[PDB]
Amino acid sequence: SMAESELMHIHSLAEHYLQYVLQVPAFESAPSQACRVLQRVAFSVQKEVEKNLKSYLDDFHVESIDTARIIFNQVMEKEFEDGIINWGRIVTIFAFGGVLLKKLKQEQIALDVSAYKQVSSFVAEFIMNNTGEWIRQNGGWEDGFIKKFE
Amino acid sequence: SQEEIIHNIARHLAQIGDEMDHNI
Ligand SMILES: [Cl-]
Repeated sequence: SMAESELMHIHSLAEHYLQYVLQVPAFESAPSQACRVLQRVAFSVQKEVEKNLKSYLDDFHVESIDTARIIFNQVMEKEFEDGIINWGRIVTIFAFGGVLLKKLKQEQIALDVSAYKQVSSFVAEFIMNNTGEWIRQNGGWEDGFIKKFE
Repeated sequence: SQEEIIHNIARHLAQIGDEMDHNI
């Protein structure tokens, strides 16, 4: 119930970050404060990664949403192996979701509004299943996340 | 080496996340 709502809030955050990444309409409402902070911090990471891991990223292809989900889950499983969760690492999850979605679109003639939906879903599931309780204990998105990153 | 790739990405991301978390 709380966990259900928590998953749905993570999903909306992921959707909005990935829409931002594909330069696609909000058009319903203005981003919340947490959305804006997330877009700023997660994008700085996407940028740093794509810049400084370019050689590593070039040595594989994301031909499918199926495969994006696979590479994402294995990179993420290995990242969080030590069991350490913090706000900074949580930001890297959104960012890598973004790196792959952008990889997917550059290899597709046209991905559909559906690709970014399916990616937002697997991003959200990982964050929720791996960090959802931690987020809940550390002030959630309005206090925790925003006060951490101004 | 796919291992080497997804290993080096994972570690860089943990490193950049941990850096982010302690930034001032
Ligand atoms: Cl949802």
